[PDB]
Amino acid sequence: MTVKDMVLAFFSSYWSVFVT
Amino acid sequence: TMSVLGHYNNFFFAAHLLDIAMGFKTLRTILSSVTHNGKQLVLTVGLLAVVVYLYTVVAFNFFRKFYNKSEDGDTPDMKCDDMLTCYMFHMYVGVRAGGGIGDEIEDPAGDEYEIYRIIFDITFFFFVIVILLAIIQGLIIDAFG
Amino acid sequence: FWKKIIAYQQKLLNYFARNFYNMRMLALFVAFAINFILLFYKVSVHYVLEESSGYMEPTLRILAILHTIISFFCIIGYYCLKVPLVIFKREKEVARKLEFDGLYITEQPSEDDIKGQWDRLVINTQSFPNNYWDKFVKRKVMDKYGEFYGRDRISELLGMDKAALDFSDAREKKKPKKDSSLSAVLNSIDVKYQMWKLGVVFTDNSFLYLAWYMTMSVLGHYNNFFFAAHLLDIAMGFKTLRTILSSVTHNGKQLVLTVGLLAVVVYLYTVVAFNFFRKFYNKSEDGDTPDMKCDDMLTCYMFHMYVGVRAGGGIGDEIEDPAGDEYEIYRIIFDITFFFFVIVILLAIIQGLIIDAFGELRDQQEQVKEDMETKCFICGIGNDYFDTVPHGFETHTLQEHNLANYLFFLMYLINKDETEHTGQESYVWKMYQERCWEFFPAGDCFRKQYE
Amino acid sequence: ELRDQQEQVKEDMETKCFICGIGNDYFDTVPHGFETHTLQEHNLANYL
Amino acid sequence: MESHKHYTQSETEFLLSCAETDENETLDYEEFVKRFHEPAKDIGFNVAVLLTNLSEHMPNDTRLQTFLELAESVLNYFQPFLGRIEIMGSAKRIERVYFEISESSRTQWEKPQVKESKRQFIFDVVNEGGEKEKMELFVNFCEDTIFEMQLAAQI
Ligand SMILES: [Zn+2]
Ligand SMILES: [Zn+2]
Repeated sequence: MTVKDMVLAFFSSYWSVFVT
Repeated sequence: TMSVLGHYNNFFFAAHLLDIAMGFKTLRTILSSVTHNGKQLVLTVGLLAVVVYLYTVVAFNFFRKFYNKSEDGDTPDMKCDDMLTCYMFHMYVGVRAGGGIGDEIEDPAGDEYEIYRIIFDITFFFFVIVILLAIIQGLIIDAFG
Repeated sequence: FWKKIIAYQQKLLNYFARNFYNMRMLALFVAFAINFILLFYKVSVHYVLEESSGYMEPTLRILAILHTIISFFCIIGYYCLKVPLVIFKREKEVARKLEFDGLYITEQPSEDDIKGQWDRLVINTQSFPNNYWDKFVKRKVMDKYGEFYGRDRISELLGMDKAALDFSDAREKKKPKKDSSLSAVLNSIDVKYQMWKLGVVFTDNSFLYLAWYMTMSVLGHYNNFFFAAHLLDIAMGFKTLRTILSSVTHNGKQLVLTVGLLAVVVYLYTVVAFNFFRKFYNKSEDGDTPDMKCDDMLTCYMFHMYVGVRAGGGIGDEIEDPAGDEYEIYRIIFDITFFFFVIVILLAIIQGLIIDAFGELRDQQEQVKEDMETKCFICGIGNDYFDTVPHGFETHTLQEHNLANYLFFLMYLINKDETEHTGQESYVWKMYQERCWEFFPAGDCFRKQYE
Repeated sequence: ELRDQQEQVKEDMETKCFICGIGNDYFDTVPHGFETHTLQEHNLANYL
Repeated sequence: MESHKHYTQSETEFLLSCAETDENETLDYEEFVKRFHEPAKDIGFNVAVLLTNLSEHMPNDTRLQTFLELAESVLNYFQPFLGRIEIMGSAKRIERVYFEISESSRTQWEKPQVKESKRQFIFDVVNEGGEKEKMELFVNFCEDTIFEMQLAAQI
C-alpha cells in the first residue's frame, strides 16, 4: 500500500512550513 | 573473389554494391558524418548495453510476475526466468519499442510495485530511448558542423 | 626486527602506490568477468547457476573473493598515492590563509563552510606543515601579528607556546640527550594531526567513492548481484567516456528544468481533461470493466505522464474515438496540441540540449588550441611579432618562455638551499615568499628589450 | 543562435572599451593595462 | 675503449696512463669514474653555462664564435641539463637567469599523468581562468606538480 500514501507522506513534511 | 563466387551463386553480386561506398568518393560527404566519430558511437552503444543490463538485473530481482508474454492464454513463455533471456528480451524489444519497455509488459497495477514499476518504465524511457538516442543523433549532427 | 619490518612495509606501500591504476583496471576487468558469468542464472524462488559442465560455480566465488581483495588493495593504495597530495593542498591553503589574511586571528570563519571550522585543530599541533616543504610559517605569522596582538595570545592558539618557552630556556647551559626506545613510539606520534588528517580523508570525495565501491563489493558476497553496481565505474571512474557523458552532464540543470516544465504542461492537460473529458478515458478490457479512468486527479495525471508521453503519437491514440457531439473539435484540438507541445517541441528541446553540448565542448577545445597557438602563456605578446625571424614563435615558446623551464626553476629554488642563492635567485625567492609575482615577464621579453 | 549572441557580447566586452572603443591590443602594452583602463579611466559606473 | 672510435691515440694513451695499475693490472672503475667524473661534471656544467651566457649576451662576435665551435663538443653534453628563465630583475630589465635541471626532474616531468595534468590545467585556465590571477594559479599548479613529482620519485 504505497501508490496513494506516497504523496501524503511527502506533503506531511511541509506542515513544519505551514505552521511558520 | 566475390565476382568469382557470383558464378557459383548469383547472389554474391550484391556485395559489389558496397563499392558505391568503399570505392568512389561521391558519398564521402554523407558517410564522413558517421565515420568521423566512430569510436564515440561504439562507446555509446556499449554504454547503452550496460544501462540495459542494469535495468535487466533490476527487473530480474524485483519484477517476476510481469514478463508473461503468453499467447492464447496459459502459455507462460519468454519470461524473465533466465538472466540471459531477459537481457536479450530487453535489448531486442524495449530498445526498439519506441515507447520504452512499459508498453511490452503487463500492466503495473499490483501492490508494492504500482509506483516502483512506473518509475522503472519511465526512467527506462527517459534514459534509453530519449537521452541515449539523442546522443547517437547528436554525434551524427555535430560531425557535419 | 623493527628495521627489517619497516624497510619491508615501506617497500610494500611503495608497490601499492606504484600499482594503483593497474589494480584499478584489474578490478574493472574482474567485475566485467563476474557480470559476464552472471548471465547464467535461473529460478527454480531459488536462484541456481545450472548452465555449464561445471567450472563456473566455484570460479564465481573465487572471483568475488579476488575482487574484494583487490578492492581493499586499491583503497589502501589510494591512501599512499593520492592522500599526500590533497593534504598538501589543504595545508598549503590554510597556511597561506593564516599568513596573508589572518583567518584564525582577525577574520574568524563563518558557519557556512566546514573546511574553515575543521582546519582549526590543525594550526596548534606540533607537525602542522608536515607536507609543505617548509616550516617557517609559524615564525612568519608570529612576526607579522606579534605586536598588533598578544605575543602570547598568538602562540597559545598556534601551539609551541610552552615548547618555545622551553627552547628559550634550554638555549642556556641546559640540554639533555633524548633517548629512543623501541615499541614506544605511540607517545611520539601526534594523535591530533592524525585525527585531522583522517577527517580530511573521510571528507575527500574520491575516497568516499572507493569506500562505497568496497562496500558494494562486500555486499556482493551476501548477494551475487551487487557486482552489477560495479559497472558504474566505467562511467564514474575512467575518463574513456567523458566525451560522451559530458554532453549530458554539461547542461544538467536545463534538462531537469525541461522535465519539470513537461510535468507542469502534462498536469495542465490533465486538469483540462478531468474537467471536460470524462466519457473518453474508458480503458476497459473484455468489455463492461470500466477502470483506469479519469475518476481521480492523481490517477489521471499518472496515466497521462506514463502513457501519453511514451505513446509516440500523443494521447489521442490511447483514448476513445472523439466522435461525440460538443467535443468532436474540442477534443481534436486537445490531442493535436498535446502532440505538438509535449512530444514534438518538448522532446526536441531535450535533444537540442544534448546536441548543443557537443558544439560547445568543441568550441571550447578549439578556443584553447587557438589561444595556445597565437599568444604566449606567460608574456602574451602575439604570434605576429615573433613571426619575423624564421620560426620565431616556436623557438620563443620552447626556449625562452618554457612553462616546464619555469616549473624546474621553482623546483630548483625550493630544493637547492637558503643561504646558497645568488643575487637573482635570492631576489626571485624573496618575491615568491611574499607572493607578488612581478618577476614574470608581463609584456616584455629579451627580444623586445633589445635589437 | 542565443549562445552565439552571448559569446559575441562577451567578446565585444573583452576586446574593446564601451565608451571610446580603442581596442585591447593598444592598452595591453603596460602590465594589465586594459583592465585598469576599463576599471578606472572609463568606468560606466563612474560616468553614471 | 678503443673500439668505440671516440678516443684518439693521445686520449687512449692518456686514459691508460691515468689508470691505477697498482701492481695487479686491475682497476676499480667504480672508484675511478666516481673520482674523475663527479667534479668534472660540475665544473663542466659551470663552464657550459658561462659559455652559454656569453653567447646569448654577446652575439655577432666571430672571435667568440670560433671558440664556441671547439667548445661545442662539451656544450652538447649539458644541453638537456641547463634551463633559462626570463625574469624581471632590475628596474625594467628582462634578465635571463640560468640554472640546473635534474635528470630525475626531466624524467618525472615526461610521465603521462603529469602531461595530462598540465593539459587539463592549460584547458581549464584558458577557458574559465582569469587575467589578474593567471600567475596565481600557475604557481599553484607548479607547486602541486613538483609535489607529485617528488612523491613519484621517492617511490
Ligand atoms: Zn613569451
Ligand atoms: Zn576606454
